Amino acid sequence: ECWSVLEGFRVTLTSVIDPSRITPYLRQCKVLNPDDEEQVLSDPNLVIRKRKVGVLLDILQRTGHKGYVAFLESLELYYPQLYKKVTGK
Amino acid sequence: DYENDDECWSVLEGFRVTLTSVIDPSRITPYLRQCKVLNPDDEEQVLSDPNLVIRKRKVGVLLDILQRTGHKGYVAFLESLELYYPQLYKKVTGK
Ligand SMILES: [Zn+2]
Repeated sequence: ECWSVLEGFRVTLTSVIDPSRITPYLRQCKVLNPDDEEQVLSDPNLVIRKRKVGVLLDILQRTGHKGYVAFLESLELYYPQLYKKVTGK
Repeated sequence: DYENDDECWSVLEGFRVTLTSVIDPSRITPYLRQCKVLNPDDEEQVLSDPNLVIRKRKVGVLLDILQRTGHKGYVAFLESLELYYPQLYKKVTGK
């Protein structure tokens, strides 16, 4: 019954909260599993996702060769076909 | 060294549109943070949602997940507002 209470504030909550600000806390409370945090944080809108990856790349570039290597590592783990594409295998 | 500290990144520039189309950044920012090339601020910047319509959807999805955990999710959610959204915490608690 505690959640049915908050329903009246749903639009205010969904309007103010940036979820990535509180999912790390909620995950540590063990009320969000990794499949949960994925659905919340993923970007199915291509326009939005492109922007965010662009910002990520911009941040990594400022770290120089270190960020480049770490970025390639992440692709080999998580986006293997992309990794081969951009590294020419 | 056709990927030295100065030039490695310019090398990827030709693949930028494809990288930005395929990668879901939340799948790799945890890794990159563990590689120590992303600091917590950086990751908040990448993952944040400046578009209201998008942000609303995500919070709604988050609320539905949390509700499925019952009173434990309610208590955790409220604690997270108290810490990170104190004015919203006041609002929903009547204060
Ligand atoms: Zn309850």
